[PDB]
Amino acid sequence: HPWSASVLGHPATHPFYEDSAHNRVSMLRPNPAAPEDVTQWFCAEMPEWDMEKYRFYVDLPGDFWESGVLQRHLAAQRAEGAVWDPASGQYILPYRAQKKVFQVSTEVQLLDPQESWD
Amino acid sequence: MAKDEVKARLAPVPVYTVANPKNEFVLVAGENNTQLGFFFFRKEDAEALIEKIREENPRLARDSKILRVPMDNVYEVFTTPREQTGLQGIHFRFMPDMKQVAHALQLYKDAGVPTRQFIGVPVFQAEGLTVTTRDMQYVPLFLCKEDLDIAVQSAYVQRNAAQIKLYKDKADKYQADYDQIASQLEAAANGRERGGLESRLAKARVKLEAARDKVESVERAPLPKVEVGSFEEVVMRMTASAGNELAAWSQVMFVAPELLRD
Amino acid sequence: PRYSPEALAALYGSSSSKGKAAAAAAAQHDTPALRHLDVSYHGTGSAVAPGSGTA
Amino acid sequence: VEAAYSAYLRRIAEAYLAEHPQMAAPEHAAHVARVVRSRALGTPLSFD
Amino acid sequence: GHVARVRFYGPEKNKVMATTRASAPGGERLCKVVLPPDPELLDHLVSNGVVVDTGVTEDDRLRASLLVQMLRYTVPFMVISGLFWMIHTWILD
Amino acid sequence: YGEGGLRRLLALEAVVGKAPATTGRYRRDLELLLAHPEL
Amino acid sequence: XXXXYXXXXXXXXXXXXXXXXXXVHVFRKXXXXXXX
Amino acid sequence: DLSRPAESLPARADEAAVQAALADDGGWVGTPDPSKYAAGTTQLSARELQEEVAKGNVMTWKDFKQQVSGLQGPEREALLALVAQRVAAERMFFTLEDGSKVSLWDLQQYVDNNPELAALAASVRRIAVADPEDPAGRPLPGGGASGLDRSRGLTGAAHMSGQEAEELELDWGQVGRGALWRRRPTRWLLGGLDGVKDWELEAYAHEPLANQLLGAKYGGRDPRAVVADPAYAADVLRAGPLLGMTFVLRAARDLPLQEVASSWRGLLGNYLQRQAPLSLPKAVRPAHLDPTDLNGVAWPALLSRPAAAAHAAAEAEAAGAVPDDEMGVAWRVQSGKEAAASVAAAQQLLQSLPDALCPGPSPAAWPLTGTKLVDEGGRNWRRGGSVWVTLQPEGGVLVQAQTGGVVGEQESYLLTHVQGQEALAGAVMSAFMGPQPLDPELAAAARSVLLVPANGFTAANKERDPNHPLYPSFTGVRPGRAPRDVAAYTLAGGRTPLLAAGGPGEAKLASELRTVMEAALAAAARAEAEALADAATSPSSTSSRAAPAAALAEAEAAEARRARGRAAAAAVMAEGLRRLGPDAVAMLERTAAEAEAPQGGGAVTSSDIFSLARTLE
Amino acid sequence: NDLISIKYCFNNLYNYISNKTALSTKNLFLFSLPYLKAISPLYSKFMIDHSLKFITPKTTLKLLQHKLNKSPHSNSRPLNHYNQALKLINGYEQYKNNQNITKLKLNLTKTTVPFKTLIKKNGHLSVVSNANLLTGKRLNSYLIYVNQNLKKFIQLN
Ligand SMILES: CC[C@H](CC[C@@H](C)[C@H]1CC[C@H]2[C@@H]3CC=C4C[C@@H](O)CC[C@]4(C)[C@H]3CC[C@]12C)C(C)C
Ligand SMILES: CC[C@H](CC[C@@H](C)[C@H]1CC[C@H]2[C@@H]3CC=C4C[C@@H](O)CC[C@]4(C)[C@H]3CC[C@]12C)C(C)C
Repeated sequence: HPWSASVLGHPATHPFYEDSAHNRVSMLRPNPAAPEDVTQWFCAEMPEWDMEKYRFYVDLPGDFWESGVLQRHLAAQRAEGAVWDPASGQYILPYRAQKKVFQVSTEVQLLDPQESWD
Repeated sequence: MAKDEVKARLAPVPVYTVANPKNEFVLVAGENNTQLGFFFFRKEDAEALIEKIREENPRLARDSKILRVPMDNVYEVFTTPREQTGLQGIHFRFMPDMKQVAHALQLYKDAGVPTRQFIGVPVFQAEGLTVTTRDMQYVPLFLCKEDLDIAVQSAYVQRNAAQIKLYKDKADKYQADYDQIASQLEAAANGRERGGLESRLAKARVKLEAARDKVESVERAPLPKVEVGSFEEVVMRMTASAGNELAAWSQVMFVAPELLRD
Repeated sequence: PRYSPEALAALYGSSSSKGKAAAAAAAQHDTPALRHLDVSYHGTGSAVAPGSGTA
Repeated sequence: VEAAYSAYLRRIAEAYLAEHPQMAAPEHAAHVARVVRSRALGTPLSFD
Repeated sequence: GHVARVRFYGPEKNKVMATTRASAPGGERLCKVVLPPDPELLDHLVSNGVVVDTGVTEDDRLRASLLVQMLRYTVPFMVISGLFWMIHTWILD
Repeated sequence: YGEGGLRRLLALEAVVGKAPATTGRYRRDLELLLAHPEL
Repeated sequence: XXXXYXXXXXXXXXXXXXXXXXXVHVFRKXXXXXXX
Repeated sequence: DLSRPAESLPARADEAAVQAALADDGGWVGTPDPSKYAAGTTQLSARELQEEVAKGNVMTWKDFKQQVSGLQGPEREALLALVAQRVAAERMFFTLEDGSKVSLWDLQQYVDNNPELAALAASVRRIAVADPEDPAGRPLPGGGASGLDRSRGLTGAAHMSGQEAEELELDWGQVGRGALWRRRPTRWLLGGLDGVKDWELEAYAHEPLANQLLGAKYGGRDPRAVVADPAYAADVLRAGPLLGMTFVLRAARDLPLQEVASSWRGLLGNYLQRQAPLSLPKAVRPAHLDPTDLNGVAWPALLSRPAAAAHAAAEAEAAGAVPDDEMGVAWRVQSGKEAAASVAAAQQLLQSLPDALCPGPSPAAWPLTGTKLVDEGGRNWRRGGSVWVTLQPEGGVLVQAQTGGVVGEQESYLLTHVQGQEALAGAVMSAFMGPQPLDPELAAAARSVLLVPANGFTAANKERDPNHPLYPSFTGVRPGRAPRDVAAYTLAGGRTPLLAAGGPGEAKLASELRTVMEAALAAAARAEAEALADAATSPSSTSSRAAPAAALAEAEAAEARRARGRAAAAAVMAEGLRRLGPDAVAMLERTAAEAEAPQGGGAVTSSDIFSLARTLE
Repeated sequence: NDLISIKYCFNNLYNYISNKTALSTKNLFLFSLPYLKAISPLYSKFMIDHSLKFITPKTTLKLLQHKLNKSPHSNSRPLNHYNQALKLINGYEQYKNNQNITKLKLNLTKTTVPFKTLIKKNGHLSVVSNANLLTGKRLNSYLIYVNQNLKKFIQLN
């Protein structure tokens, strides 16, 4: 659900994480490169076991694997990580490696046909 | 270049000799324990040799059989310890036909140094000639001046025809050329432009006349320079190559004798 | 489409920017395929209705 | 792109040196610059 | 670098069993993975110091599979008969 | 290969990068969630 | 190695001394031998 | 990170001057008051040292003498560690690429202080580096496969993609494989199961030096003729330990240490008894260390001192001895004595085997327990265990161990480093390769494969040389099949290189290139005579002294004349071969390249053309 | 069975040197697996100096020529600086000699090398003949049609 994706303190998520003064926490960061637009801000993602989720159905075409859409996505999201900056001599997590608001990291899981025991 | 490369590159060209039913080579005995092997590029030479054998030995002349092998395994056995098979004076040599060696020596002395002796086996090549594949332009090597120049005449005809129709292409381009030059040489008021544009016409047609001079002088130029060499030397050079001569030798290969004719 | 190399030199060597733009706008081409091939697609129509009686 | 990128580092530099005025002295012309270079790309990663 | 070994198992070798180093979250575990057709996995596996193991892959394929398939087809009848025999004779003999 | 090659060959996407265009319909709401912390 | 030739009936010399008389003349200065 | 360097300070004092401090007196240790004398105090006269020694500032040198004499136990340890890390900090340094001085103590602490960098190094995670270019911090395409990194998880060895192992300086090509059998296998009994092998041994030897020494004497002949005479046999016997030859023998089965230990004692006893005095070279150069430069080695200077190191090396060996043969060694087989005392000391060192391998009855204190080279039971040695042996020139022995298996966690061990033991060195070399070796097959194979690189090449051919006799490289071109129909014989090409044999045109082009040759070499000779007149007619203000320096000036003035002649000849070479064309340069390259000796810098007239080919550079 | 290979090697080597000398004389007259491994128990420079300490080289040969010819920020990760530090420390300890047992900090690289190396240098085009427009209940269709149309009309303004 869009409000259960990021850790924004929207008053539609169940109050899982709260302060002493009972105000939910939020993790926004105003994107110094592109301000003035809240949807391009950075924020942490919520643990998967705390999301409310739709479970949609989809038929894949008969040429899904040999078209390379999932491979393109996997490669795009897994080819970015930490870096060392020698100009400023330090480790750095770049901005293009962080999740904007409402974005999550994909987990692909395949089932085993032999695990059925009909 | 390793020996496997030359064993693969020399295979198409064969050579004839004679063996026994025991698959043994025949040799010629001499003085103080000497023998020698032979390899005749035309089997009639070995046939005449054993016809001479029949002159003095009928047994050996019935005991003959005519073998034809490429230079592959004879070059292999050259690249071996000859005393492993038994050697105390067995010197394998080649025996080219006198026709092509005579053509070779007339090539030799139509250059300026007249002699009547030859080294090796005569190989022929032509300047500009190179057989192009779907990927690269390899150099064909001809033991036969007839086959060499039969390929060379086809290549010469096709190239000089390409040149004649090239000059017809420039004839098209230049009929268009004089069109613009003529379209204002006397069509408008004269002065600056008449001088400039008929100097342009002089430019264009003196250049195109020297051009056609070049085009047909190419045919009036002689036969592209034919060269002759020794097979002994070209092989021992092919074997001991590394570096620039590597890429040089790596695209030369030898055609079969009397293959281009029929 | 096959372009003449002059168009390539025009888009390449010209240090200008809109010079390259006008070069790429004024470039021409030729298509040898118009001299060797003419392709047509057809469907072999049917002679039986998908719900008729002879079906 | 030149003006946009320069103004981006400018804005983040204003923000930082206004957040902590103590190192806003010229003594840090290589220090606050070292922080701007680290902050224009992402977040500084602690080893742990 | 938190896995030590992977072993490609199965009659078609698409599942791998993965051994997790002590440097992993949760200590040592044995974890099974079904993999997609990803032509980039083998390089990622070797160039990080992983011990890869493969089966014997039994080249024949329609001679390796015949008797086991006969068993897959005949054994359910034996299971059903044994279950019913147990209940209906091993009690009320 | 392709078409329009001559025209084929004629900002901060290298840092933050792309802007996601599937979720503008929530922008407004987020703004409100910033203007009233007590919510 | 190499062999010298002289187109005269052409004579030949090996580094015994074959003579290609236009037939042949296997001079010595008897082809009763075989491989072993 | 690194790069904590220092300045150009005088620490290495060129020992000829330090003996002035060796015969010094009235010195001291300390530092006086700064309020009176300036910082940098090594000066102490009579008056001021007297006053401060009555004051409490500085003690005298023989003061420190009897203080160290009296210092016992804990503060002895204190000042020990003090002066130790002090001298490690300000006296012994290494060098960076910039040539500065990083010391011993700071480097020690930098290495074994940060455990976080050790944790980084232990794992594999490779992290791209942001571009120092400021705009986007885009990581560069550096990446890297690093075939040493691609090889972990493997068991036997590390595949290396050739050139990578060459740039790693692994200059020990494998020479021979043999096997120590408890009982060699029989063809007749069933399947040869009777074969029980003790160890699986391999040998290696330095290939550059194998080309350097043995390639200059036994190179250039018939290989069979070179190996056929026993002079080469005594050569490979006595010059073995000079090459730093290595023997790597691995465990093939279960081995209890007592068993194989008694086996080794009985094995090296007979080689200890039956051998004569050793044949050793003469040490031409002292090779002192330069503590302040603790990673600098002089052999590049030794080969490139004046660019004419032949003459200086000759006048240097003039002191020690003149070599006994072609390669450059002045042999000296030691006399009657020094031939049994060393053998007695070797027998003693072997007498320590049952004691050092098996000290006492408790394995808990045995040196083998507690690590995977042997079992946890303390009495068996594991299969895959490897022993490396190396022999320095001057009787020194190096010995290491390595438990095999997963390359990612292989454990290497250094056992001991004894020196001067020429007897055991000779015993090992003449036992592995001697007249009666443990297996003459590997001896023969190793001698022949030590012959093969003396021609210049290297077994395990790490140069992709297409004329390598054992492992040749092929060319990517495909053998073209000339077609029968005349349709691909284009002739539309303008040029292709001339590759005929001896013909009517190539003799001519070679003779005109020879005309250019004589013009060029005559220009070179007259330029050398010009440089002669230049060096002669100039008034060099030189006091006649230091005859070695004057001989060096002679040699390198001749060298300068030769170099000016070389430049002149190269100029007229470009002139002529520009005038005639590229066919001349191609055939000249061919003849010069073949004319160069396969096993030398410049060797087996041809000298002129190959020197001028060096002017082609 | 290494000697078979090395017999072929001796064949090739003798033929190579013989043909090289032959063509040298020729053109001068015209003018006028057993062994695939590598190790390094000691740095090459160190033992090279230690050995050359006894040898007078009259001239430098090909292999040493290559070595001295190869003698003369993309690697600025702290791991690489630690690497070079351990490198120099282990070299120093290697040539410092000249539990009672030491194990190294690095491993010795026993290396294999590859042999038989080379020179250093959509959519688909299906189409029907004639579309079958669905010609050959409907009141509800027309009803919903015009109803949605007039709903849109009233919702325009
Ligand atoms: C015939 C032996 C052959 C391999 C050669 C090995 C066993 C020899 C070569 C160098 C020797 C050591 C030199 C100094 C040490 C240290 C001292 O504490 C005690 C003696 C000891 C071990 C020496 C004795 C054992 C060492 C290793 C095998 C393959 C048959
Ligand atoms: C690989 C053969 C092996 C026998 C062990 C051999 C290699 C011997 C020769 C060198 C010795 C070391 C030299 C002297 C030191 C110092 C001394 O105080 C304590 C013992 C210790 C470590 C010695 C420990 C044992 C060493 C390695 C087995 C497999 C037959």
